[PDB]
Amino acid sequence: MFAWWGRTVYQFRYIVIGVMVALCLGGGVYGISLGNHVTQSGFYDEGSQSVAASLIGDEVYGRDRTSHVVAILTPPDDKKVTDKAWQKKVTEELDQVVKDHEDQIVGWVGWLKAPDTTDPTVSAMKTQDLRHTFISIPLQGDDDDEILKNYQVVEPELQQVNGGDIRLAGLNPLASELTGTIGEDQKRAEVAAIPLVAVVLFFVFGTVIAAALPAIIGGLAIAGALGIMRLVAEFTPVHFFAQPVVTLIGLGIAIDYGLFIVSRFREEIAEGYDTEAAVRRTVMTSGRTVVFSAVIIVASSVPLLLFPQGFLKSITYAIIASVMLAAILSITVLAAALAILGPRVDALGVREEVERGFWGRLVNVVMKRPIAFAAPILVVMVLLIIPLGQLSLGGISEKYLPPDNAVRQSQEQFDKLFPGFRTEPLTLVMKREDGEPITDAQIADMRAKALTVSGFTDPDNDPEKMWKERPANDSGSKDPSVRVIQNGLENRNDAAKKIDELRALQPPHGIEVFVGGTPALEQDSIHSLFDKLPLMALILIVTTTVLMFLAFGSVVLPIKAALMSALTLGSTMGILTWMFVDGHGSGLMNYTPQPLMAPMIGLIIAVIWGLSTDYEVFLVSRMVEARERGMSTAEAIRIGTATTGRLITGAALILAVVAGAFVFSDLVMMKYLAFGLLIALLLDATIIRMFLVPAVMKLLGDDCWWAPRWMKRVQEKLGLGETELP
Repeated sequence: MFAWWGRTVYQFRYIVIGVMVALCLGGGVYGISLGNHVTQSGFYDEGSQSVAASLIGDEVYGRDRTSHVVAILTPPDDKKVTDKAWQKKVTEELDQVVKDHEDQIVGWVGWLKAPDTTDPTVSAMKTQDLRHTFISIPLQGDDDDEILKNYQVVEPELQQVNGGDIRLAGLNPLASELTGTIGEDQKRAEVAAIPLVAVVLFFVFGTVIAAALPAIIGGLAIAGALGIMRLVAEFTPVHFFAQPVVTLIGLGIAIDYGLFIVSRFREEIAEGYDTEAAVRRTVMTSGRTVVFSAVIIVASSVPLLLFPQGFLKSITYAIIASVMLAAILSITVLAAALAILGPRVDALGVREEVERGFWGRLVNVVMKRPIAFAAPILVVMVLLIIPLGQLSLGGISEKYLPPDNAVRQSQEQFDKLFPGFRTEPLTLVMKREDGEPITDAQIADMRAKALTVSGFTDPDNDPEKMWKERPANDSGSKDPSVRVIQNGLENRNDAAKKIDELRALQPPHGIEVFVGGTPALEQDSIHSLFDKLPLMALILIVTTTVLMFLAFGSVVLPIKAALMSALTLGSTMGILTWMFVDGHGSGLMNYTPQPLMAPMIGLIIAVIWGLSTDYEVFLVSRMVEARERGMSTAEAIRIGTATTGRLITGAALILAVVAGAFVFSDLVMMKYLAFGLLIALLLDATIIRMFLVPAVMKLLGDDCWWAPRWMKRVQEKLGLGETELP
């Protein structure tokens, strides 16, 4: 197989170098148009019942724009707010803002337009102290992103009201700073880590071209990845955290892939055959190695397709495109580029034997007492997977930002004087058939059915006042064919129980019950994730194990690899749990202990499983190819793992630098992911490969291979069994 590829690839070097760059610069420049298009809202499971209830309710009554952006006004000099002067000034400023930006807002409404009101809806919104009062601004928008952009437009003067000492609250400021933190963090990463990423791999090489090549190809790969998944975005909206994660994954993985091939080609040109033969056997081995690692990681990541959450789909598409394009980038153009480079690789300039001796003696002292080198780490790793039991999960909120932040502080201050204007109630949608008003008793009978259960919010202290109709906006389409009511579950820890009891309620004659609302919206997501988790885990195990069995003929290695990766996964996620849901360190790292998001764990399990498995197979490719040189396993272990230690450690440190750069973020979730990758890589690099692979490898003796031939022949006739060089 791959001999044909080498024999045809040294033929075309200049042509390939031209065409690949000429066709990928299109995506490189096309990524800006991706930078234009952004979506933010999709986090909930699209196919559940709460989303359908919300959709039909939004159809019947429209959307309520009272909670988009909220400003807290405080008067200078501590003056009675009921005066005329300061109120006149603020109304002047606000109606000037209203007229100046017509399309963004509808206007302003609240207490401050009511001099002497009677109804305790806006007079009671004024604090008894009369030193803070909030007045809301509804925003005209077609959908979510249009509203967010309109609020971004109206930022300057709407924040520059009076002296500028009024604070802004609501969902829109939170979303705006959430999406601004992503850009700030991306700028910080691309300014800080990239120099370190380049110089670390430069020092281990002391070379110009050999150090520049991994970055040169990683940038092209990520540019193509954004181009491809933007082309996808025409058929499916892509979320905005797809911007930093594509960097976070692709940079490291593409640099790793290029680094392996560069190292092999250089170590083979320097010692063995000439340029062409060395590069063709270099592709012979490393091209299939990196291709197998890429197919393993895509097979491990595609199980995320099960979850219907949109941003998960976007992340999966971006990462699979990134890695499968980096694979073909590394195998195709790199071989020809190095072949035409020839002696120019290390000629640019600015230990070998001592380093190989240190590695060999470390391996031998592992062989001194391999079981004593594995039992303590085996015990401590389960000791580290213990703390996952106190795990708790929840949705996104305003506490996902550092407490020192201005918008978070303002939102927290909003509830200091306004107790119950920020409510998240549970909704009961109706299901009417005829389309004209059938009966007026249905609201009463559903009220009684809800009354069959106790433990709910009865602030009015009236048996009937509970469960009132939703405030219907005039712009909505009032179809008398579906009815919505609302009220709030008090303690959101009993939200699951209340939702279960309410969904179990009687659906009346011709009436079908629905349960919407933000608690149900954020609970159906976690329920769907926990229901689709088992098949996700089953495929993540089986597909990866079988696929990595096809790389090399042995069948024992997949078995050991499966539980070597799964236990590392458990250990790193347990360390993350003990660190975050308990906030151990927050005090110093400026975040808050809070439950993690539902989809983040589902993403992280798959991604770290893929990373651990691919790093392990990168290490063990030499381990398995060394034996069929006519040697036994005792020499093969050292032969495989001696020269590999120089390069994988540098690559691991590169990904560690990228993750550490992402650690300095503001959002808690990117901190979660970055620490997860740091801990998983640090474990699998420092301790796992260094005292666990040989520890079980020698203990398994020469039995390590024991490959049945009835499947070994199938392994052979795929053409990819060429693990021996002539």
